[PDB]
Amino acid sequence: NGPEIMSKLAGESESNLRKAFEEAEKNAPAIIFIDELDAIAPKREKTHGEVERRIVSQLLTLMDGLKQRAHVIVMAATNRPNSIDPALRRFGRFDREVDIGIPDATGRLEILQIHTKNMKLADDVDLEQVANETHGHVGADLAALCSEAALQAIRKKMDLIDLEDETIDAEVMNSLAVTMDDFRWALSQSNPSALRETVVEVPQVTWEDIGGLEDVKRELQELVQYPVEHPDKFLKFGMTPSKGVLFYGPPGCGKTLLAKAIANECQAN
Amino acid sequence: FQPSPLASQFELPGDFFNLTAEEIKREQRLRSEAVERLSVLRTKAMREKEEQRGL
Ligand SMILES: Nc1ncnc2c1ncn2[C@@H]1O[C@H](COP(=O)(O)OP(=O)(O)O)[C@@H](O)[C@H]1O
Repeated sequence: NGPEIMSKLAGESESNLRKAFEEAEKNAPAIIFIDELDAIAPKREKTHGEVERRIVSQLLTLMDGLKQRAHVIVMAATNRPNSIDPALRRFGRFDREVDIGIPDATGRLEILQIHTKNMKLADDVDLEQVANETHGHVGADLAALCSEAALQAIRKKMDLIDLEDETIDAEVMNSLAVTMDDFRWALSQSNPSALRETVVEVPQVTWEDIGGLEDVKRELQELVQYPVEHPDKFLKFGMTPSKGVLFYGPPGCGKTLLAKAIANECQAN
Repeated sequence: FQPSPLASQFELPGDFFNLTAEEIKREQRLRSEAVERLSVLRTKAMREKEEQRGL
């Protein structure tokens, strides 16, 4: 991780970074994960320190050495893909990248289901309703909601049954179920860590959600689906498909639903 | 009336000072509600409707 390597003295940060690569080769196959990449290797043109410019050069050479270190893959994480020195993203080195972003409503439900695998839920618990209400929440926040709801159920029942100790009877644990009130309480206590960032997802709006505009709904299908559903006709007649359409008119007529509805049918973000 | 000195001699249970989950959750809920009440934007009529309950 960036800040730990940077907390070291000059020479120690470079040696420690090199050791990780040498150990990975000895333990190959191996994966080296560098967290807070922007902290260990910030843009050189954005800093003044010699040590920061040096550690970037050290990482750049170690990344190039991966052509010799067989079966070693280096992964890294940052908050913004453009907050790191661009040299790291040149051919070779970190030549691949994946946008993780923020889970959508379906993913948030999946996360809640994952972090409830062991939890006994009451019939009134509705995690889909929670996933729709938890706008701006990420997996770290949804995990907190599951654990906090578990604790509330444990304190209401089990804490009046058990001692302040580390060992509990299996039957007492199994008798404890978490109700919707405990999830709602946790929801009021938690605060989304990613509420301002834009969230990109496949929308749930379908054509049945739009009143009127029957010809526009069809027109969008012709503009978006036909160029790939019938490509032989576009080639046959020398047609150049349009790259987009502009909508104009009064507000509040469904313009947002038109773009979402075609994205929904096409299973597109 | 005549007070009896014996009325002031009482020993508490050892568990007296150990608060329950309901007593601790109630206090923390009231702490959150007290901060929320200070944050609420409301007119004088809504303020009096609550205050008048104790009269
Ligand atoms: N033609 C329509 N059919 C059904 N609902 C509509 C229609 N037009 C607008 N709405 C409703 O109005 C809301 C706002 O629509 P939107 O296109 O976001 O307006 P804006 O011009 O402010 O973007 C939507 O959530 C939708 O539910």
